[PDB]
Amino acid sequence: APLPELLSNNGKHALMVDGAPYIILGSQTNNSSNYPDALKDVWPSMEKMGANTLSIPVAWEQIEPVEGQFDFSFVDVLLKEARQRKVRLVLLWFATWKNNAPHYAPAWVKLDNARFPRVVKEDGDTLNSLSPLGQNTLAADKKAFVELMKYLAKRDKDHTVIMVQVQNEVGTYGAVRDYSPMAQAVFNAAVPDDLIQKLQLKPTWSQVFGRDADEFFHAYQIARYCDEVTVAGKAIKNLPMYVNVALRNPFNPGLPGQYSSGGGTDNVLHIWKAAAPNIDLIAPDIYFRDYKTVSKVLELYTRPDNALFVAEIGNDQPFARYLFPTLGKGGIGFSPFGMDDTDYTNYPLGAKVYNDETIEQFAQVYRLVNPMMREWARLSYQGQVWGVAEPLDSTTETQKEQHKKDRASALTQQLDLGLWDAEVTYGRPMFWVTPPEGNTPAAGGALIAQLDDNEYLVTAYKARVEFKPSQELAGKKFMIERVEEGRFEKGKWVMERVWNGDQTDWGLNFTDRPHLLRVKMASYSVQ
Ligand code: NA
Ligand code: NA
Ligand code: NA
Ligand code: NA
Repeated sequence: APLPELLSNNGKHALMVDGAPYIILGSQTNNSSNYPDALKDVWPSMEKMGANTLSIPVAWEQIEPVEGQFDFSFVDVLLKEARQRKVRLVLLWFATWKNNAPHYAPAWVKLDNARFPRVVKEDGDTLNSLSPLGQNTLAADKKAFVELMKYLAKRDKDHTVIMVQVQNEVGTYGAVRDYSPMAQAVFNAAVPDDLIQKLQLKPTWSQVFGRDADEFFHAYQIARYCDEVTVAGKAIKNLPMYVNVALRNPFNPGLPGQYSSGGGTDNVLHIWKAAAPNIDLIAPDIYFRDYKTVSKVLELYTRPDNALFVAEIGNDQPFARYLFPTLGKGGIGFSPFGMDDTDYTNYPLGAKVYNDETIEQFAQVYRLVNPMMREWARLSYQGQVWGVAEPLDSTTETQKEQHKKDRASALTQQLDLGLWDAEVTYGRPMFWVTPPEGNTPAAGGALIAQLDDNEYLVTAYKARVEFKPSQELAGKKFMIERVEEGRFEKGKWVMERVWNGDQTDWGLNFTDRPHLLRVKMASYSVQ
């Protein structure tokens, strides 16, 4: 079986699994589900959700509980149970950093500050955050990560595990960097030539970066640390490896230290890409509920040099519709956090209550992509795709003729598909033209892939999709030529029925149920 690999070409990206583009329709467990006895509280949710990939931690403390004494009993059970359910895995290496801290490091690491030193603040006080300049800390992490990859090289020949996250939400809360003596000698020294050359900057940290020197130095040493662990593992088994970011608010971030300083935040991606060339991608962990902020994050993390992977998102209802713009940007995956029944909710980040209705909000949007996952993945890499979500958030208690026209206008989205445009509208009947009022709660979205100049693959959810010509036609009229509902079977299109009459007179109207359409448009002469 070919190794999984992240391909980047012509500003576009694909996660190759078993030799073809793949989309992670994921779920991540809660943080304490990384034990054989927890797995029975994970699989039922994964099945109800229709997820094709599970993200789950493997902690340094569990595989190396005493220095040099490795224990992979958890990984064995996990691999076997995942294979029985025919799902893939993303392993999350919880090690030097998990949410800025060494809590998942073994006791012999996290209780031995002199061997494995912490960030020191400017006032001499210590924070519970391991210094990225700790050379012993890097050697020890790297050694254990190598043993994990050696386990997968020997025990996972078919690559049940398709990708590994190196650390979890690196960085530091409460300070901008390490101000220890060890760190201060590096800060006061010259910025490395390799970084000065990659950013095309004149050649110390204070000298070249001014007001940003402290935050860029921490981002740099953390990125170098993560890059060395990653090379060490990839030398054993060259799987896709990525880092997940504790995001700063892209519109009003506040100061580094109030957000996790040093992580792959939107102001330091240029440092991260220069310092960590062996890390495949930098992934946003999204817990902003509001459409404008999430849209800004997807825009910031979708780059020619950065495949979009929504490595975590909140598991509350409003988050499910962000799958559509994720995929529309060419994203490789989407992974709601806390999808297990281990009696924990991360509300107010996620759902207040975890039940079947919490799962069902993601299951309903996964049901649109699962039936075409391989076809969609190839179209997003090789061609043109689009995706949108309902752009107004649910009406707040605070907020509850003119405001109705304003909302109808905001709930109307235009997409340029070449010779044709689509107009996507939310929260209206399946007949006539009464203007959009939005879904309660906000939930709708749409996917479109171009098959040919006049032919699109369309699936949507609680929305109307209407096509029209992109450019003024000259003495010509236009019509839908044919709408077919169907499915892909062994890579071939199988028609179930033709949508026509009422089903195409008022756009293409979608409810909560899955329907995959092929839409062929035509301009025709009336001369
Ligand atoms: Na893609
Ligand atoms: Na056009
Ligand atoms: Na146009
Ligand atoms: Na169908």
